[PDB]
Amino acid sequence: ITGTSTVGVGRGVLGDQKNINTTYSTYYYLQDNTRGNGIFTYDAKYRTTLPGSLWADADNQFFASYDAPAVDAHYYAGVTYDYYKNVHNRLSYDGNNAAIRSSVHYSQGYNNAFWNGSQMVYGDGDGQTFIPLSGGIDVVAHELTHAVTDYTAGLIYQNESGAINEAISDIFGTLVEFYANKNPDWEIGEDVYTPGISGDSLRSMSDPAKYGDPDHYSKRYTGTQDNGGVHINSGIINKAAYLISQGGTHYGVSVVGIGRDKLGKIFYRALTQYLTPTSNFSQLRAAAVQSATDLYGSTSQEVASVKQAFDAVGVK
Ligand SMILES: CC(C)C[C@H](NP(=O)(O)CNC(=O)OCc1ccccc1)C(=O)NCCC(C)(C)C
Ligand SMILES: [Ca+2]
Ligand SMILES: [Ca+2]
Ligand SMILES: [Ca+2]
Ligand SMILES: [Ca+2]
Ligand SMILES: [Zn+2]
Repeated sequence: ITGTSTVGVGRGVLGDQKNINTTYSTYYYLQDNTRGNGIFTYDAKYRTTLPGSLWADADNQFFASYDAPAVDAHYYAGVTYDYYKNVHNRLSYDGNNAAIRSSVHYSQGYNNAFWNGSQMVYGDGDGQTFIPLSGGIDVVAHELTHAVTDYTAGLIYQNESGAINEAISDIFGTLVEFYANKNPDWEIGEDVYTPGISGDSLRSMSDPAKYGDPDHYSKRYTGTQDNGGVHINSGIINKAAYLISQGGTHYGVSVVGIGRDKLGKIFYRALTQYLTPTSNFSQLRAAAVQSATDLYGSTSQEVASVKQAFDAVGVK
């Protein structure tokens, strides 16, 4: 909407206060004009018709319980935008400052979040498996990264290409979490998963097997559930990425860590220059090796570490 840029204040899902960029025209809207062609957050009002209505507030204060998922969807979309722009010189998900749209309060008891081809969508959870999912910065960045993938490599959402698609979202979700630097870790969704159970998460990149996901190609799922295991087999690539960054010895194969920033550069280049809609795990290895070669040179530690990491997870 047309209006003047304003700064509201509110409380997110976890009870933390933050400032949000809003727009004033009669109401204060969750419309941040400071980033690209805007970040827009909508109320789906417990229904499934999207996007719903652009979030309107009378006083620019967002401290109501109902406001919390909107505050976080809006704020964390801003952090994710900043990560892609500042770290990768990418302007929004399409590279041309496309407006970023999110809806919260989607459906009832909805234990998921997704990119629907056009926008991000967040359930509130059922209070048992999840609380409102926009409360996780890794979750928000995971969702926006699906948009980045769709505009770039275009990895088809099934089988190996789909598991790479998933891993890319977990990798960048985690790198954005580190970028914001509040309780960062290599776990996925810990801030919004199972409020009655401490210390767990939906997935682990450092040890995927702790939640039953494979950490080696020989343990891959080959059935048809979950689009051929896209949220399961992502563990194999998540583990490789973790090893590239942090190092370790895994099934007897030692990997020299090169750090998060270099991991991000290598995978961003692979995603945007080398991967295609049908890339499989072997092709991802080749893309990562080539990307590291471009960035650091064929004889570099970085290239050697990429090879070690894929070796460790059984991907040739
Ligand atoms: C980071 C987490 C919190 C959310 C993450 N959501 P996602 O974006 O991967 C779910 N997306 C999804 O299933 O896509 C399917 C889809 C395709 C095309 C259009 C619309 C939807 C996830 O791992 N969902 C799976 C959760 C489950 C089912 C394992 C509990
Ligand atoms: Ca208010
Ligand atoms: Ca964390
Ligand atoms: Ca995390
Ligand atoms: Ca928990
Ligand atoms: Zn996903």
